[PDB]
Amino acid sequence: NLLVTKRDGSTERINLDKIHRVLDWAAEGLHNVSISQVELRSHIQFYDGIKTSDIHETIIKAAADLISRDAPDYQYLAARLAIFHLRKKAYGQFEPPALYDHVVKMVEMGKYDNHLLEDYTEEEFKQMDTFIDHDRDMTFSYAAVKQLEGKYLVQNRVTGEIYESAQFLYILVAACLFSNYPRETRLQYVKRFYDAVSTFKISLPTPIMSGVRTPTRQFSSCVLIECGDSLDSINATSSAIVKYVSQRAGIGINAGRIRALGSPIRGGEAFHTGCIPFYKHFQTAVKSCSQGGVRGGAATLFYPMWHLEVESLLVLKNNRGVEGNRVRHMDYGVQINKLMYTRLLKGEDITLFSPSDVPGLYDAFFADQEEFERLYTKYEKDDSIRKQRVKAVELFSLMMQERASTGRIYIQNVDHCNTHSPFDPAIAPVRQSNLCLEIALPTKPLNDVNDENGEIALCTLSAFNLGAINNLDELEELAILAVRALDALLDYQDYPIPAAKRGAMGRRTLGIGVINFAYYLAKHGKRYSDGSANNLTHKTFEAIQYYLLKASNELAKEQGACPWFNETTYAKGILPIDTYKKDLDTIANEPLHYDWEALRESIKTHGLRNSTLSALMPSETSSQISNATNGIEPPRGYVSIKASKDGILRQVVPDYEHLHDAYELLWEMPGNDGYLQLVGIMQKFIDQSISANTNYDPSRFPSGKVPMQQLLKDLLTAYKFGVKTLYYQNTRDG
Amino acid sequence: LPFQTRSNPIPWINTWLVSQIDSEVDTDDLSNFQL
Ligand SMILES: Nc1ncnc2c1ncn2[C@H]1C[C@H](O)[C@@H](COP(=O)(O)OP(=O)(O)OP(=O)(O)O)O1
Ligand SMILES: Nc1ncnc2c1ncn2[C@H]1C[C@H](O)[C@@H](COP(=O)(O)OP(=O)(O)OP(=O)(O)O)O1
Ligand SMILES: Nc1ncnc2c1ncn2[C@H]1C[C@H](O)[C@@H](COP(=O)(O)OP(=O)(O)OP(=O)(O)O)O1
Ligand SMILES: O=c1ccn([C@@H]2O[C@H](COP(=O)(O)OP(=O)(O)O)[C@@H](O)[C@H]2O)c(=O)[nH]1
Ligand SMILES: [Mg+2]
Ligand SMILES: [Mg+2]
Repeated sequence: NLLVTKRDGSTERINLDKIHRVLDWAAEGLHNVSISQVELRSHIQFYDGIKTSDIHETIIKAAADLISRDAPDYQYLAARLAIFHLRKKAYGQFEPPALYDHVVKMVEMGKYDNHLLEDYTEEEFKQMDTFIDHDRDMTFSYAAVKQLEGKYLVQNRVTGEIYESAQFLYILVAACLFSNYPRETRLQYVKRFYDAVSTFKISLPTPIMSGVRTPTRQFSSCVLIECGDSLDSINATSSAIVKYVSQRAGIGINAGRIRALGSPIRGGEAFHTGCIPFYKHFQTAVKSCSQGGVRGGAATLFYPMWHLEVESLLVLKNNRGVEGNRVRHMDYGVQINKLMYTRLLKGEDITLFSPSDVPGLYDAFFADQEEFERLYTKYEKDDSIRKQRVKAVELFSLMMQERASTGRIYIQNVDHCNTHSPFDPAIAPVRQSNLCLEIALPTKPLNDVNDENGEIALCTLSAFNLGAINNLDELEELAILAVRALDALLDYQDYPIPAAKRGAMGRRTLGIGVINFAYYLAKHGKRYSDGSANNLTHKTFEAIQYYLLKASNELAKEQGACPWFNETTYAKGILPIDTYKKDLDTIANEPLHYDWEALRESIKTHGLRNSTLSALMPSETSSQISNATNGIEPPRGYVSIKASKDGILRQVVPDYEHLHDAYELLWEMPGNDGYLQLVGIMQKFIDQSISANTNYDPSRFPSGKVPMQQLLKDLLTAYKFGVKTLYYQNTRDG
Repeated sequence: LPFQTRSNPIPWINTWLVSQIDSEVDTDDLSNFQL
């Protein structure tokens, strides 16, 4: 006799048959699910006047938490329930409106960008509505749908009001990016790129997913800012951070140029307060805002290992100190080169300098490795220069110790980033990396927020779904669609900082990675640890780079190479297959299958539309859309628990029922050698870097403690095979 | 078997029917390396 409150405000008598019908629909065709389980696990507390929208959200939560190894199909039952709820939230019904009627209302409300109506006619919009297959919303998993409604679908960040559905996001991201294409082939690409992303061939990053169709145009995931040793640069760096974190960006800061504590200022007119007070200023710049209301602001700061304050900077996240010399809420990347590693192997010392007391030592540290060793040993002997010697064994032990406890002390081998990079170190060296240590692009410090001379490195991302391809030659067509869509994005979006637009338009750097690599190895019956995937990884990532280079090479023929292409090593006719670290020849014997010499000639002749193309990012959130295993990392378990704005999410590995034996889970690995070898093989072809993780299980070691010997041996093993950067250090606890 | 194969439609009924860092370092072992 009690009443439920419908979505339109009216009421009617409570009828459990309505709930049975919904669940029977959502469980249709699924194996080993239970309508009764979902209803009983809901523990739904009825009361007179209970909202019908709250009732539905309860059974979604209940079905979502039933995702298990024994019942993996709940990932689809909860997804179908969640899509149904999301259709009502934005449209009030199940069937979405016409593409034109929606864009009209949305551009009218200021939620979409104005250009959608100007660049496409109503006859063109109706033609793309025929491309849409709204039944592809029934191929998502629950983790994918929660990331859609939580982060990607256009919504109000104060109301929580959901405005669109999934297939509209895809078709409009395709529409906006190719909106500036010629009309004889425009809709040809728009359909093709929509099909590629809606069938999970290509993965799009968070800012493209949540941005491309909205008024505010910023879709670059990574922003790299270099800071000079002046207040004007520090002020400029701070302003740029604030602007970019507010527009969906993760910052990489290079504050290594700042002179050390105690150094003279204006010849002794002032005493330098130190780096840490400025690091604190960089932190408040990052934490002042949110990344477009999608996630929180984050940044990683870089400094050379030989900096004078290096022992104080390595412990900045360490909670065992006073707040004055702690900057906990930023990650850090220690920059190391061959000479630093040599001092450890020989048990010698490492001399620390302020960059202001060693002329040319900083720039040589990146661009000229020989010039660095000359100046370093020279200044080490000079008794007039302020220095400080530390045992290399002690400095390395402190670094890895702080890396182990926080998990966020990263490593960047600066020599590898320049000796094996797409850039000429003498013209445009790589001096830093980004938040997740997968981006390596040139930067020049700023003297003002609008300083035209400085360069801020931007990189736009996307990923190839390795589990969705059946032949490596599908990448040729996929690299064309991906590179074209991203290069068009560079002209389509806005730039809050002039120095950043300069780098983005000059070099046009892209960062295309891969997802579902662990599921890819399972399909080929290979594993991380044993090294059985070495030749398969070599064959795979050769095709990824070849078809990416080829695509940008043809796009260079069509619209001209990037303005600053002459600064790349591709301009000199140098390919990744030349500059890679030769130690890879002892861990993989797979031969090159594609015609690189013809590609070398064509790049010498026509150039590249993009200075960089490939970079392997973690894809923490974006990979979940295709229910793929994130990036190149092995899944934590057959059912992984991943984070969400609402709560926790259960994600089943792809094709669990047929491949649970083929997977090698994260903690089933004996050590790091097999993984790091695969990363080293990948790095042979990747233009930029890889967000390489190191993992350690304390229970696998005597006395339950992880030895410093193993942490350092793995770190040297990574350098031996040309690994550019090191990301997270995962330490088990269970 | 008179009926089609089927998974348990009420799986909930089964609950009622059955009951630091080892900091030591060895440089000589690390010296046996070539970067
Ligand atoms: N009379 C009812 N009593 C109890 N629950 C109901 C009733 N009708 C529907 N439900 C449940 C079933 C669904 O899982 C959930 C959402 O139903 P839904 O059909 O979206 O709401 P609604 O019927 O008020 O909106 P709409 O008018 O769009 O159908 O509510
Ligand atoms: N082809 C289909 N596509 C989508 N849903 C379907 C389909 N066939 C059956 N259903 C299910 C989904 C809904 O749970 C149910 C009908 O939804 P709905 O219009 O909300 O009816 P209802 O039971 O809520 O009655 P009312 O909305 O009139 O109160 O049937
Ligand atoms: N008054 C101050 N107190 C603390 N630190 C300062 C002060 N002024 C500058 N710094 C820091 C910030 C820079 O990293 C560094 C030099 O700043 P900068 O603006 O380049 O000085 P300057 O150009 O006036 O003289 P110089 O560069 O010769 O020391 O010292
Ligand atoms: O919490 C985050 C995670 C990532 N990123 C940015 O996204 C890039 C790649 O991260 P990933 O692909 O894992 O994120 P996704 O786009 O998949 O959410 C990083 O370099 C960061 O610049 C960020 O700003 N905040
Ligand atoms: Mg209804
Ligand atoms: Mg100065």
